[PDB]
Amino acid sequence: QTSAVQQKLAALEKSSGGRLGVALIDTADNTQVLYRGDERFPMCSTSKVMAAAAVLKQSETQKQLLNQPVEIKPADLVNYNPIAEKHVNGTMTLAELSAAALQYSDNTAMNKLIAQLGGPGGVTAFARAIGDETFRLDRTEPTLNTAIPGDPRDTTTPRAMAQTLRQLTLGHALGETQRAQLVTWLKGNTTGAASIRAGLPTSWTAGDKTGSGDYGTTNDIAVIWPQGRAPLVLVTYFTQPQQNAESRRDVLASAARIIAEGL
Ligand SMILES: *[B]([O])([O])[C]([N]C(=O)[C]C1=[C][C]=[C]S1)C1=[C]C(C([O])=O)=[C][C]=[C]1
Repeated sequence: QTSAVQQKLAALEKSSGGRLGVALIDTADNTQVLYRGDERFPMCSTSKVMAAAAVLKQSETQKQLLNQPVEIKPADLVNYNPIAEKHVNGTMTLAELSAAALQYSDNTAMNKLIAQLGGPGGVTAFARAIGDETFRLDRTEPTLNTAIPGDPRDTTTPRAMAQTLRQLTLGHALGETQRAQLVTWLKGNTTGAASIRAGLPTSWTAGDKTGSGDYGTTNDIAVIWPQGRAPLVLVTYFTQPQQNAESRRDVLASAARIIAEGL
């Protein structure tokens, strides 16, 4: 069946020129709304949530891990690293790297998280350990953003990512202290006001992680506390046919608005 909300999302997608993927979980009733929910999309920086969460999981059995210093060298800098470049020839802790990755989308910080986990496959391993059979991280920053149509590397589906985000932020995939820390980090994101949150009423609060990459790939994943009801988890992925396409955060905002209006 095709719902009114799915038809609206199809209409948005048609006018956008690209390919849109949406997954909502409403924790008021556990119901879901999906649009291309089982199609793969390049994650780009939304994968930084899984890496940060994997390090939080490791910290459950090492109380001092988040205070562990990591050397930042000139050669570690990649294409976008507004926090890490301030610490070259010094150190950042794994907490500082997690915060920088999540709240500023620092790509050097992400690479240090991936290294702590033993490479991209360590992030995938953590996904599998919390019941996500779909997620795959194959590369580091910045090549995980190539976003080539048809390429499975560094992809997931909207359905899988919404489920996982729910388990991480509202469920019990992490210990309570770690879940709270993840939520605190997401709520302090600096990059999200033009994406999902732009389509929500102002009164609502949210935490989110954006992503962007080649093929005009424009993504956001969010945990949302609407006015007067139980939290939502919402994933919005968008990708375009030309490698040099421009970002379309407005499409994510529009998808979020359709979802909000359909509640
Ligand atoms: B993250 O990987 O999406 C990250 N993207 C990039 O580094 C962009 C590209 C690299 C190579 C080809 S494209 C990133 C995300 C954000 C954000 O979420 O706002 C900001 C900066 C970098």
